[PDB]
Amino acid sequence: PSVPSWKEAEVQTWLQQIGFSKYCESFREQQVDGDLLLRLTEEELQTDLGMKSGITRKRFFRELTELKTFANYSTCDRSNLADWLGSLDPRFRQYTYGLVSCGLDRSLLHRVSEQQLLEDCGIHLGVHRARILTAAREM
Amino acid sequence: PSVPSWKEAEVQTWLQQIGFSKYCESFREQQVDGDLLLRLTEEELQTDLGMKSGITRKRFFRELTELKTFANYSTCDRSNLADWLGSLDPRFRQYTYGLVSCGLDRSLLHRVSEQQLLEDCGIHLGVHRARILTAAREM
Amino acid sequence: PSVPSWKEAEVQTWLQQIGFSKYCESFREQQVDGDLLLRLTEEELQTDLGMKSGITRKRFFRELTELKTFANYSTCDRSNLADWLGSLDPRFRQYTYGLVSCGLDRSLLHRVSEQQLLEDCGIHLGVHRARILTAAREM
Amino acid sequence: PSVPSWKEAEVQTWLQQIGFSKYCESFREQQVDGDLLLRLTEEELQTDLGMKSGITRKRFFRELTELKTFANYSTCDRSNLADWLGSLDPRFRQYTYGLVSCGLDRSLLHRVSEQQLLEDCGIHLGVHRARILTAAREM
Amino acid sequence: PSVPSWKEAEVQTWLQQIGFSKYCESFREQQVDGDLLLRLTEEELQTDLGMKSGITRKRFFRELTELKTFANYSTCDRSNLADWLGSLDPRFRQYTYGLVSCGLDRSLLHRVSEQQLLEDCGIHLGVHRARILTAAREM
Amino acid sequence: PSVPSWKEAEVQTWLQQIGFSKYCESFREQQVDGDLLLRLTEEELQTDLGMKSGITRKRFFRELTELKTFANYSTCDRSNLADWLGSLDPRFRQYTYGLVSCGLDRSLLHRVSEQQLLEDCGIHLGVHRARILTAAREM
Amino acid sequence: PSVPSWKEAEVQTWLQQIGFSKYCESFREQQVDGDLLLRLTEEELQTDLGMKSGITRKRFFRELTELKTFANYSTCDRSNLADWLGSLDPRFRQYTYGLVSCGLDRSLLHRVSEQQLLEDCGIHLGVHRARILTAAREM
Amino acid sequence: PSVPSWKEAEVQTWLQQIGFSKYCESFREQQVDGDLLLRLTEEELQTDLGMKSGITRKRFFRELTELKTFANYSTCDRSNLADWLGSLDPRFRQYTYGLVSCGLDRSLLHRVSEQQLLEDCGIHLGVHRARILTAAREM
Repeated sequence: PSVPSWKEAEVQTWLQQIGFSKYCESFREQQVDGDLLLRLTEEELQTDLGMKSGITRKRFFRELTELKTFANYSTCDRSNLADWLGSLDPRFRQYTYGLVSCGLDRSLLHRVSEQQLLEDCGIHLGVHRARILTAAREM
Repeated sequence: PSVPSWKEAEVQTWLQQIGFSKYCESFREQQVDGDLLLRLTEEELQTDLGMKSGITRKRFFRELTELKTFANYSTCDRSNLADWLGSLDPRFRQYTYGLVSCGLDRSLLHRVSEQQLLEDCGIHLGVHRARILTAAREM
Repeated sequence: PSVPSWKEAEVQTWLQQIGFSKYCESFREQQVDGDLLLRLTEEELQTDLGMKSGITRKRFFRELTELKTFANYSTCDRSNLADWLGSLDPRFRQYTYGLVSCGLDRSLLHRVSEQQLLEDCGIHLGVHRARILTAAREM
Repeated sequence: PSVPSWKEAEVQTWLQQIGFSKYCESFREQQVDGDLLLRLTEEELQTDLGMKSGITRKRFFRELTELKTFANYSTCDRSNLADWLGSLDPRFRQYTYGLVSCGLDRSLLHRVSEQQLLEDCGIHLGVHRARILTAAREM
Repeated sequence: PSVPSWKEAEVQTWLQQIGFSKYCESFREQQVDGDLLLRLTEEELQTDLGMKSGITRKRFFRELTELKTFANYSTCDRSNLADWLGSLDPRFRQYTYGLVSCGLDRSLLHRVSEQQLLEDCGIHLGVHRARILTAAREM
Repeated sequence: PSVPSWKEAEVQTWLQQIGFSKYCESFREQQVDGDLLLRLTEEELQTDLGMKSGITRKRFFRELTELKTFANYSTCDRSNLADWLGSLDPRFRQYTYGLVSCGLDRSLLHRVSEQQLLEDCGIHLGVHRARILTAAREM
Repeated sequence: PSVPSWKEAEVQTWLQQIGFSKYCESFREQQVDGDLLLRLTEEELQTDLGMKSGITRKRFFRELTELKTFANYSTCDRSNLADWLGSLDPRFRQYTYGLVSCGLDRSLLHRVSEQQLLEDCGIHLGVHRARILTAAREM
Repeated sequence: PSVPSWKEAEVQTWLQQIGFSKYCESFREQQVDGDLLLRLTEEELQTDLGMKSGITRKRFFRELTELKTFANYSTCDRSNLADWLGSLDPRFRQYTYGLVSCGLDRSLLHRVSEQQLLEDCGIHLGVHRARILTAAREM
C-alpha cells in the first residue's frame, strides 16, 4: 500500500521481506524508489540490478506482481482505474501504475491501441492485452 | 499430483526420482519450485540450470510432460480446464498450467488466438495448437 | 523391429552393427534410447553426439532411414499409419514415428498442413511432403 | 524558468540541485547549456555524459521532465505552444522545446505526422503522440 | 557405369583417374561411396573433403558431371528417367540420381515444382531447371 | 558572408571565432575549405575531424547553421534561392548551398522529391522537408 | 582464338602477353585452363588467384573481355550465337561462352529471363542484359 | 582533353597538378590509366589507392568532376553524348564516359532506367538522374 510514494528505504524493507537482501544492496546502489520499482523491466534488472538469473528474475517479477495487485494507487489514480481493472479481472490490477504513468485515465481508454498497451503501458501478456482492449472498446 | 503447490524440496525429490540428481543440485541453487517447474523453458534450462545437452533437455522435457499429464490442478483450475483438455486428447492435459497461468478459463477460450497459444501459453507443437484452437471455436 | 521400445543397450548394439562404434560411446554418454534415436536431428547429432562430419551424418541418416523403414510401430501406432505410408510409397514408412509423436492418427491427417509436416513431423523433403499432403486431402 | 537561455553555469546549478553533482562535472566537460539540456537524448547521455545506468537515466529524465514542465518558453515560443500543450494535458508542456526547435508553431501543427512527432520532435510515448496528433487535426 | 553401386574403392580409382589423388586420401578418410559421390555438394566438399579451392571445386564438379552423364542407372531408375532426360538434352542425364533419390519417377514429374528441383533434386542452373519443368508439364 | 568562396584560412579564423581551435588544427590537417565546410556531415566530422563527441557535434552544427543562415550565396545562387528559402522561413536559408550544390534552381524545384531533399540536398528535419516540398509544388 | 580449347600452357602464354606474369604463377598453381578462364569470376579471382586489388581485377577483366570478344567458339557454338551477339552489338560477343555453357542456343533464347542472364550466364551489366533480352523476345 | 586515352604518366602529371602527389605514388603502384581514372569509385579509392579520408576523397572527386567536365571524348563518343549532356546541363558532361562505357549512345537512351543510371552508369545524385531520365524519355 502507497507503493507509488515509496522511497528507497521502503524498497529495501520490501526486498528484505520478499527474500532479495543481496539485491537489496544492489537496489540501494541504484537508488530505486517506489516509482522506479513499479516501472521496472527485465532489461533494467539485468543491466543495472545484477539480476543475471532468468529464474530469479521470474521469482522477483512474481513478487512484484503480488505487490502491484495489492498496492494503493489513490495518490496517482484520479479516475480510479484500479477497481476498473480489478472488476475486469482481479489479476489485472497490477497494470494500474503502467496505465496511469502513461497519462491514461478512464476517459481515454477507448482510444488505446494494442501496440500502446504493449509498449507504453508495459502489458506483456497478449491474452491480458486483448481482454483489456476488449473491455476498453465496450465502454 | 499437487505439482502447482510444490516447494523446492518436492522438486528435488522428483528430480532424484526421474534421474536428474546432478541437476537437482543445480535446481536447488536456482530455487525452482512447482510453479517455476511447470513454467520452465528451453532457454531457462540452458542459461540457468546447466542443461547444455539438447538430448538431455529432450529427456527432461519428456519427463516433465509425463508429470504435467498426471498432475492435480484443483488448486489453480477453477473452470476445470484439465478434463476439457484431456477430453480433447489425453496428452493435451499437460497444457493446463500454461493455460491457467495466462488467466484463461473455459469461458474465454473461444477468443484465444494461435499466436497467443504459441507465445503466452507455451504450446509449441503446431499440430497440438490447431486441435486446441479448433475445439475452442467449436464451443 | 520394436525400435520405439529400444533402451540404450539396443541403440549400442545397432550402432555397432551399422559401423558407428566410436559414436556408440558418444551415444552412451548422452543416454540415447529408441525414442530419442527415432526423433534425432542434424543439430542434435552435431552438438551432442560428436558427429562433426556432414558426410558421416549423411551415412548415419541413411542407416537411420533404413532402420525406420523396417521398424515395428505396433506399440505406438494405434491407427496403423505405417501401412498407410507404405501404401503411399514404401520409403514413406520412415515417417511413422515422426507422425505419431505429434499425436497424429489416420483421422486427423486431412487437416495437416505442409508447415506442420515440415516442422512438427520432421519431413524434410519437399517432394515427399507434397505426396503425403496430396494423399491426406484425398482421403 | 528561462531554461532555453541557460548557459553552462545554470546547468551546473540545476544538476547540483537535482542530485547529479558527479554528472555536473561530466556535463561541464561537455559544455552542455540550456538548449542542449532541453534537447538531450538517451544515446547522448550514455556516450558523452557518463550515465551508464538505465535506472539513473530514468531518474534524470524524470527530473528533466519536471524542469521542462515548469520552464518559461517566452523567448522561443512565438505562437505560445506551451499553454496549448498544457491545455491538452498539463504534462504535455514538456514537449514545447522539442516542438519549437523543429520550427513548428500553432499554424502548421495540423500537418504534423506521427513519424515527425516521434523522430524530429522527440515525443517517445505513443499514447502522448496520439493525443497531440488528435488535437492537432481537430484544430 | 554402375556408379550408384560403387563402394569406396571405386571412388578411389575414379579419383586417381581424374587427377584427385590427394583428395583420394581425403575421400577415403570420409568413406565416400558411390551414393555419396553422386549426392555431393559444394558445402560437403569444402567442410569435409579438404577442397578449399573454388577453382579446383569447379574442375572436380566438371569431372563429376562427366561421370554422371555416362553412368548406368539401371539399378535405381525403374521408370528409366535417364533416357527421358537425355532426350530432353544429352547434358540433362546428370540429374538422374538427384531425381530418383527424391523418389521421383516419370509418373509424378508433372507435379514437380521449380523450388523442389532447386532444393530436393539439386539442379542449380535456372536455365536447366526451366527446360526440365517445361517438359514435365508438357507430358 | 562569401562562405562558399572561403579557403582554408577563413575556416581556421571562423573555427577560432566559434570556439573550436583544437578542431581548427584538425580541420587544417584535412584541408577543409568553404565548400567542404558548407557540405559537412556527421560521419565526416566523426571519422576525419576528430569530433567524437555527439554533444560537441551538436554545438558545432548549431554554429554551422548560424553561419549558413547569414552567408552570402551570390557567387553560386544564380536563381537566388536564398531569399526564396528565407521567405519560406528565415531558418530555411541554411539549405541554400545544399540545394544549389545539387544543381537545383528555382525552376526545377517543383519536381524535387522528399527522398531527394533528404539524401542529395541534406535536409534532415522531416518537418522542414515537408514545408519546403509543400511550397515547391505550390509554385 | 580457340580459347575454349586452351589448356593451362596457353593460359600462361596469354597471361604473360597481357602483363600478368606474377598471376601466371598463381594460375598455374590453380590449374586454370581455357574453360575456367572463360568462366572466371571476381570471387574466384580474389579467393583462389591472389588478385586482391580491385583495380588490377578491373584491368584483368578488361583484358579478358578483349580476349572473349575475339575468341573462336566454333567448337562449342553449334547454333553460332557468336555472330548473333556481334550483330546485336560487337561488344556483346564476349557473352558467347557464358550463354553456351548454360546449354542455351539460338532456339531457346526467347524463353531466357533477365534473372537467368544475370545469374547463370554471368551478364552483369543491366544495360547489356536488357538489350540481349529485348532482341531475344523480338525473334 | 583526351583523358580516355591517357596512360599512367598522364595520370601522374594530373595528380601532381591537382595536389595529390602522395597518391600519385599510390596510383603508380596500381597502374591507374585514363580509363580506370574515369571509371573510379569510392570503394576502389579506399581499398586500393590509400585514400582513407572521406574529406580528401571529396576533394579528389571534385577535381575528377572538373576534369570530366572538360575532357575530350571524341575517341569514344560516336553519337556525341557529351554535347547532349552539356545542353541538358553544363555539369552533366561529367557522365559521358560512364554512359558510353555501358555501350549507351543517343539512340538507346530512351530505354535507360533509373536503376541502370544508378548502377551501370554511376550517376549517384538522384536529382541529376531524374533530369537525365526526363530528357531521355522526352526524345
